[PDB]
Amino acid sequence: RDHWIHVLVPVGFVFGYYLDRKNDEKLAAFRNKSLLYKRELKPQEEVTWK
Amino acid sequence: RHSIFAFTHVLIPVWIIHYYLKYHVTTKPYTIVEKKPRIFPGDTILETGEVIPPMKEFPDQH
Amino acid sequence: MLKYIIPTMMLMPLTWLSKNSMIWINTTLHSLLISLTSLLLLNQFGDNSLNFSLTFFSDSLSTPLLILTMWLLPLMLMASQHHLSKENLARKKLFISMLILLQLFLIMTFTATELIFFYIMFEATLVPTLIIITRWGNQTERLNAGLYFLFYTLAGSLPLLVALIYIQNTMGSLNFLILQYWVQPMPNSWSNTFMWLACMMAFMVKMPLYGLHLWLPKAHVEAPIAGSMVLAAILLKLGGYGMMRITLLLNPITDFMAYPFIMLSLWGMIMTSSICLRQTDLKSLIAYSSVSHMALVIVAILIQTPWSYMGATALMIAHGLTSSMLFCLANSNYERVHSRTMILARGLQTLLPLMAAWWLLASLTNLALPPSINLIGELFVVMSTFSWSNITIILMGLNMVITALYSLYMLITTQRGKHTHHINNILPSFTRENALMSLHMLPLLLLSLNPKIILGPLY
Amino acid sequence: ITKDMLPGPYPKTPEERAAAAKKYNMRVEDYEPYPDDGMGYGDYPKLPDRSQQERDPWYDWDHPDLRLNWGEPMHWDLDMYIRNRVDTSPTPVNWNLMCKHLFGFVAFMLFMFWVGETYPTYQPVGPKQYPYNNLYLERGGDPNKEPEPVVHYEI
Amino acid sequence: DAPPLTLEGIKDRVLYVLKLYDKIDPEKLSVNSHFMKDLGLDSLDQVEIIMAMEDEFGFEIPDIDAEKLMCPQEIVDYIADKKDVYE
Amino acid sequence: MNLFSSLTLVTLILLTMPIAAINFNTHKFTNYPLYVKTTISCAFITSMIPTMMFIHTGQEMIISNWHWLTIQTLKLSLSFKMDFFSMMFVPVALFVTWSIMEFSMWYMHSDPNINQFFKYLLLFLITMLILVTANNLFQLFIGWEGVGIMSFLLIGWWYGRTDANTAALQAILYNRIGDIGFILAMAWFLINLNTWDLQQIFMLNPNDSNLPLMGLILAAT
Amino acid sequence: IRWTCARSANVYPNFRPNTKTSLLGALFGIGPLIFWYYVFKTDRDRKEKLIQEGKLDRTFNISY
Amino acid sequence: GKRLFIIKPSGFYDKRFLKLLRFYILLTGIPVVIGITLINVFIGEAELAEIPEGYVPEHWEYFKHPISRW
Amino acid sequence: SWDKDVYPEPPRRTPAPSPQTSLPNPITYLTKAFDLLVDRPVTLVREFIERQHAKNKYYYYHREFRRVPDITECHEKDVLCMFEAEMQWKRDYKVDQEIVNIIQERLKACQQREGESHRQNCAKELQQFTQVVKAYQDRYHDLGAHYSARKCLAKQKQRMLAERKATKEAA
Amino acid sequence: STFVAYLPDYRMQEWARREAERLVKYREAHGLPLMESNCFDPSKIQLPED
Amino acid sequence: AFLPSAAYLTHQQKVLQLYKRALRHLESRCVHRDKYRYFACLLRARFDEHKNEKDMVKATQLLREAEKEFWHGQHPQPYIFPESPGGTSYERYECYKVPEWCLDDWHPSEKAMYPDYFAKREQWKKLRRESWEREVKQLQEETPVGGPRTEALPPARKQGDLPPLWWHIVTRPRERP
Ligand SMILES: CCCCCCCCCCCCCCCCCC(=O)OC[C@H](COP(=O)([O-])OCC[N+](C)(C)C)OC(=O)CCCCCCCCCCCCCCCCC
Ligand SMILES: CCCCCCCCCCCCCCCCCC(=O)OC[C@H](COP(=O)([O-])OCC[N+](C)(C)C)OC(=O)CCCCCCCCCCCCCCCCC
Ligand SMILES: CCCCCCCCCCCCCCCCCC(=O)OC[C@H](COP(=O)([O-])OCC[N+](C)(C)C)OC(=O)CCCCCCCCCCCCCCCCC
Repeated sequence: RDHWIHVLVPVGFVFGYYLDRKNDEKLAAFRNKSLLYKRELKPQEEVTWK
Repeated sequence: RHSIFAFTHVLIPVWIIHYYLKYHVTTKPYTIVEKKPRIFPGDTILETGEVIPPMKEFPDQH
Repeated sequence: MLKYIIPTMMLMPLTWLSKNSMIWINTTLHSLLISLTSLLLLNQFGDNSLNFSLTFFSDSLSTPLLILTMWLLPLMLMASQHHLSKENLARKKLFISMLILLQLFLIMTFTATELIFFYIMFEATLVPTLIIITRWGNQTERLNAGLYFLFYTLAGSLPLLVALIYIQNTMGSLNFLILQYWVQPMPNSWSNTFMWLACMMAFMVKMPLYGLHLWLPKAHVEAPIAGSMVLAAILLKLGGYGMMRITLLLNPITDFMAYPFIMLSLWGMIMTSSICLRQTDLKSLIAYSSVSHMALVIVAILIQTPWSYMGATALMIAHGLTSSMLFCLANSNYERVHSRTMILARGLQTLLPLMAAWWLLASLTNLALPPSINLIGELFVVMSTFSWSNITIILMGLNMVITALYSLYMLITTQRGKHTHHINNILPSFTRENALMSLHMLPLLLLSLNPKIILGPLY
Repeated sequence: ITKDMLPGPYPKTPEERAAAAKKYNMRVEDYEPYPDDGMGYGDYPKLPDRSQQERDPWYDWDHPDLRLNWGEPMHWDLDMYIRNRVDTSPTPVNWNLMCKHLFGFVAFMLFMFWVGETYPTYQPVGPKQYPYNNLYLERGGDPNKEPEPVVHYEI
Repeated sequence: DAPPLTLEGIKDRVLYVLKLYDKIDPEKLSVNSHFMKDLGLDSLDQVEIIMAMEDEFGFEIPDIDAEKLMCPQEIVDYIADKKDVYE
Repeated sequence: MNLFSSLTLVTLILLTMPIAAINFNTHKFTNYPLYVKTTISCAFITSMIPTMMFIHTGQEMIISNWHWLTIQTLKLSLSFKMDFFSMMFVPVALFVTWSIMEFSMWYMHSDPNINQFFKYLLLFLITMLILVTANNLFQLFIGWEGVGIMSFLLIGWWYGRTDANTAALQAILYNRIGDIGFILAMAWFLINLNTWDLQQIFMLNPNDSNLPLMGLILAAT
Repeated sequence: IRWTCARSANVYPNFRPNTKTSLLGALFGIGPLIFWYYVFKTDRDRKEKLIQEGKLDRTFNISY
Repeated sequence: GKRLFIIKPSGFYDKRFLKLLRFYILLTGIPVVIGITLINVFIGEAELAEIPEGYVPEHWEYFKHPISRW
Repeated sequence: SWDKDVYPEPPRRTPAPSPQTSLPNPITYLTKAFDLLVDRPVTLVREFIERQHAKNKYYYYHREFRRVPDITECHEKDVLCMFEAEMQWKRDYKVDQEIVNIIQERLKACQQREGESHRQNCAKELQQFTQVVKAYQDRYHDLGAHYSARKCLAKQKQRMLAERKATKEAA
Repeated sequence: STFVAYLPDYRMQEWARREAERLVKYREAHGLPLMESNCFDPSKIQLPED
Repeated sequence: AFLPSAAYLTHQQKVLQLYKRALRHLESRCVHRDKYRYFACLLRARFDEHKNEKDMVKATQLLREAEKEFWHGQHPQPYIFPESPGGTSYERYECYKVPEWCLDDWHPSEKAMYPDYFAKREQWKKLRRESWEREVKQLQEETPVGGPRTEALPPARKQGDLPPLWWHIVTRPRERP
């Protein structure tokens, strides 16, 4: 491919979104524990949100 | 081509604005608020049929 | 906020690894991709801010400023790609790298959850603008423009940082998601008076306040126009972000202390409008108009009513766009005539009609023509200042005359009248120039249809 | 442009005064500066403080829209003294007489307006008569409170 | 509106105005006839002619150019230059 | 009942069509003044129809057809108030303007910028018709500044002549003083009546309203 | 360029602070500020003392 | 017919810029408005209904327009 | 459509059109022309779009938030529950703002539809608007641009002490 | 422009209508006041001594 | 006093200018032709009665009294010709006086629309640029030392040689473009 310099920023954005999606995993201290948004975990499910 | 102005510049705006006013503005409440028509003695309401009773005779002077 | 910082830090090698003739095209294309990507920040709720992580958050306030910043970078890149054609390629990449670093520090400034982080990168922004101002200018006074710009701002904030550290020893955390619930009222004492002064004076200098505005005209009549646009449009907004992030902690002592600041701002905005009425340079006139607009923003955030906050944010964004495009107009004129005198080149409507149209649109949007967002913000601030007291409207009313009187006059002597006979190098409209002017103008008109995205954090 | 092309400080002796006069390219005696009262004027020439409408309009000026030539030492307030601004044309009427006439006219008829306010005109009529206690309900008054029944009497 | 005029049209006009003047006899006039030399009038009569031409053509001639043009041919040349004839 | 609003908004949008027609041109337009004159004649007829309807019946309407924003309590929306006043004044202005564009076809035929001239006065007519039928005060302010700016442009039409520029700047100054009075009235109305619409202002009926009346007097001056 | 340089850049280097310049600067620099400060101040105390005692009519004032 | 000349500045560049602006905005505006009226005429705007018992909705199942939901 | 209680409108009373003179009026002819040329194709394209709507008919639901303990039962400097209390308070703030907005809409509609005698027949709407304006002014006014539930609770406390002092000093 | 035109219910502003459209529909059917001068419950507050 | 060629206005010129301005103000005073003719003949007879006065100082004082009564008895709004300065149409058509060098900036696709005009323009420009060195040679030897003493331009002294500094005075466009 002779257009390697034009796929730098989309690769960076993909990496940044992957890093952010890994970042909310460490912030699961109060998942399905808030006094206003709590609900029973449905069958065929494991988490309320990824 | 003689009547292209009276069709394109008039009729298409009428159809567009009537579609918009009939099925997007009248569905929203209190948008087209119209003053009620004045009611005079001796008239008759079409939607009810009740007649406003006749006004008392004039104490005439002329 | 890693989905926009990593694109910037990854575009940094892209402008370092680009070819000798495709730096501008690649940088403009990828910055416009980042500008489209930045629209995802508008996932806003009426109660909770979009808190991305521990050290990054963005409410309804900072998101329009971020969008303005990474929409402003490609406009700066187009506006500064003419006179740097004879400049060496390594220094061209240095200039583009400086602009990229300035954008990165700006986006990290508006989303910093901790106030210490916000301060640290808010004057990490000081290095690239100083470098650009001092190196890529066009006069001798740029050297002096590196002093008055610097030694003002730091002198306002080296107290402030200490005060911030004191809050770290008082509250225990300078995080803004915590301090909305741990805030205590400020008693009336001399110590709290000096804490208020230290927390206020840095962004008072950075607006600038009248009396402390001397760094603004001396740093604008000589800059490369990328520096002029970033200074006028987005760099002055750090004071507004400082107001709307700091004034939570400084209640209720702000109410019975900000009287001389409001007096200074009102009478100095009257003075600077009058100074605009008797100017000879385009750049100085636009800079003094910016001083008047930021004094109005100072009053708007100092009276602290919700209508005033809406008007302050709207006026900030609209004035940034208008001042950037006015500086683009002045740069086109200085490119064509190689001077900054207003009376030198007159009657350009006879020769340049589309630049005359852009001049007319700039002048109309400058004096707050409805229904533009400039009029929306200015009107909201007008009503809020009338709610603060009645007599203020008199102190507004004269200004609203004067802010029209120069705003057309600056147009008229530059566009209307008999053209100068001994000037003959007036080229027609380059497509790059008019594309930049339309890219400045069209969002300013478009935001009038949907103003609710730029109406502050409490719409 | 160099260090002796831009204007300098106040010239004191005749020799530096002549050097400043030939810097602006004018007459040596006609070049006279502002008094050094500390306002920071400098060696700039003092024009006789007239407007620019007074210039010759039929003369072939270098700048026709400004009636200004090339190399002339211009006014300290050229921006103030354009045609589109304050004008010092010789009026056919005296200025003090104009101010006196305008002030006397305005004050006289303002006083007459206030005098007519004190003593107004009217018609030889009585008050208008309205039914139902001068339209108490139609004025917006509450119906739960019964008004005082006032009637209008024929004559 | 305002049709262009040729040089012979303004020449007919200027000789008409000269012939309608009592001081000019209608026989001795020419394009190059000097007012003080060929006809021997005064300066006041020259300014009278200048005013007549100003009122006839409906525009103002400056006083220096009023006193500089000294023959009917000079008047024709100045009028033809100011109206820019033969377009 | 339904012919009313449709035909009136057709009058407005038919007036605003030729501006978009001249803004998207790729060629020199063949008889653009004839286009504007024919459009305004049809608009005059289309606006004369509800005049006959109202003088037969006596109907008054409010058309709040497009929402704009809701800030705190206040709500602003694109509302047209058509009563005896505005909807009676509109056909008279349309007739006068139609005659004036025909006379301008006669008069300004020797100017190469005739299309820009017609576009400018059509824009002035658009913002004036916005002014007359405005319901809330903000739309009336929009029309006010629109007619002011169009007056400034059409006075400084001949931009070479400096007397026109001075007259235009003088008119701008006096109109801005009037706008100072109008904005003071606006601010008092908002701060004491919590509204900008005419219906709420008329219903609340303030007593000590000397200050807004003085501001409106200054605006009219 | 000579006039534009003499208008701005040649004011301070030929300025000497004497009685006239300092008096004019003090008259036109701190005078109107003090005047507006006092006017707005006494307006604020009058409005506040009217509103704490309930005399100010704030029946419909809910937007601020 | 005495067809004279009027000297005017070159309007080719301004006309070319305006043509380029209009073409480049229409090149995406026409497909965007065509797609918008196609989803508004065929896919269909949603309808208001109350929440059923025992069935939670998705985070995107609270809005009206299909484009907003997407 | 819309609910008729939240936007109440009186029934329409239109008098009978009976001609007095013999001259016909063009309004009936133009109404017939409008019904023929304009209303019929508009109804045709409307039945087209609603028939295309009927094939794919999915629903969207109104989001509802359960009641949370308010700011009064929050331990001081414990953000984990005053965050929820502030969240609920901001949602109720928006709801109350829209309530005053809908009352203003009712008042404007009454004043327009009652004609020239609106000063008497819109007394009920004026009383409701005055009551809701006084309620909003007591509940939310003078909070400042940095409003929070703590400031609203402190203002409510100060108003309660003022009312209790007025009761005690006039008992 | 297409993104911000069809942005999904900015700050739940339209939602702020709908629940309000419910709420008055409640309290106009049971004789309750529209809004009350007390933002919170006046019986669940310990008034300080005077 | 201020002239392109002279530095002092002779008393005869001042008398003539007074006569012109006073008679124009008289015409602006009385509108009708018969009254204007009668009073113009009266003013001409007055200037003729004071024409035979060869004393310089007496004509000096008579001019001073005459100017004083002329300013004392002038109309506030004298009639000004529509093309004269101060008129209703002064510099109105100046918005279409585009200079010729804008034709330099034309696109080559439009320069072929008028081929003969552009060929004539380039040959005129060639004529001007070869005559430039000849005319600066003409001024460089005819001008006195220390620059010219008067602004009157010299003519062309040779057949075939163009007039010196001829371009920008002859290049101004028509007053009705
Ligand atoms: C642009 C140039 C001018 C900039 C002006 C900036 C604002 C002016 C005031 C800044 C003061 C310095 C920061 C103080 C922060 C205090 C925070 C706090 O909580 O204080 C409470 C503390 C209170 O003391 P404490 O908290 O230790 O005591 C415990 C509490 N009590 C009192 C109950 C026992 O205040 C202080 O300690 C003193 C504060 C005033 C400091 C005065 C000295 C500095 C004067 C200003 C110099 C400004 C720069 C001049 C040169 C510029 C460059 C040429
Ligand atoms: C010749 C071709 C004509 C067009 C042919 C194709 C279209 C045919 C007709 C169908 C049209 C589309 C369906 C109906 C319309 C859309 C329905 C809808 O809900 O739309 C959403 C809304 C309706 O309002 P809303 O109530 O939904 O808005 C609330 C919006 N929030 C909550 C986000 C604040 O918008 C429109 O309908 C758009 C109206 C466009 C026309 C008005 C233009 C105004 C121009 C001036 C702008 C500046 C004014 C400043 C001052 C304002 C007043 C203070
Ligand atoms: C944002 C902060 C930073 C600033 C710089 C930003 C840089 C990046 C810019 C990205 C692109 C632009 C984004 C913002 C776009 C804003 C516009 C937008 O999309 O609005 C959405 C709004 C959305 O409307 P809405 O909000 O009413 O719709 C409600 C939403 N739905 C449909 C889902 C119910 O669009 C409109 O309002 C369009 C209305 C119709 C089009 C206009 C018709 C009239 C045209 C004029 C006719 C003539 C009038 C008279 C003229 C007289 C002379 C003057």
